[PDB]
Amino acid sequence: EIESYETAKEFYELAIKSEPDDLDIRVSLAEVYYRLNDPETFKHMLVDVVEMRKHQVDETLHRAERERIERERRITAKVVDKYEKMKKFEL
Repeated sequence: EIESYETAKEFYELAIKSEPDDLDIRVSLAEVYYRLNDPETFKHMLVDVVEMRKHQVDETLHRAERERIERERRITAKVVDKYEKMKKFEL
């Protein structure tokens, strides 16, 4: 979230080194590799994520407004922020 993508990669890899079982961690390194512009390791991670996701789906088959408003409000703040960034990018 801070865009300190090197430090993001460092702790996501430490998370895999400690618990390699969660695909949200795997997907997160894939997104960080995409942001770091590393398409070869990104493609390998995507293939592993997709095959293990197929395995999770197969295994699982064989085996609020008060909060929602703040999600929406955050999105509206992000829209306004990026629109004023666009107003600067136009110049």
